[PDB]
Amino acid sequence: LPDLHRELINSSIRLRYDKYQTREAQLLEDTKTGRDVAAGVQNPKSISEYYS
Amino acid sequence: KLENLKDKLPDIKSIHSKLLLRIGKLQGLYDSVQVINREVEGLSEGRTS
Repeated sequence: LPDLHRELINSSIRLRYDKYQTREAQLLEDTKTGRDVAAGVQNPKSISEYYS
Repeated sequence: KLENLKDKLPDIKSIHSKLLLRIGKLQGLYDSVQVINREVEGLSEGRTS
């Protein structure tokens, strides 16, 4: 028994640590607005012609 | 889809020009009436024929 006992605790601690880390990562990802992704477009000329 | 818009500029352009032509004709039509009405006034005010 005790070998499994002091393995379950390690697994659970690690699980919660990853849960925290992934919450952090998701919240960091969600702040990137559209303009940031769209700043890299190649040719603005055709776009401006289109919209005008 | 935002990258490649040079290939979709023509069609819209066409419609635009087409619309313009239509307006022109309609405008012309109104101008036409604005002459004939005037001529009819000519017949009413006395005799000028």
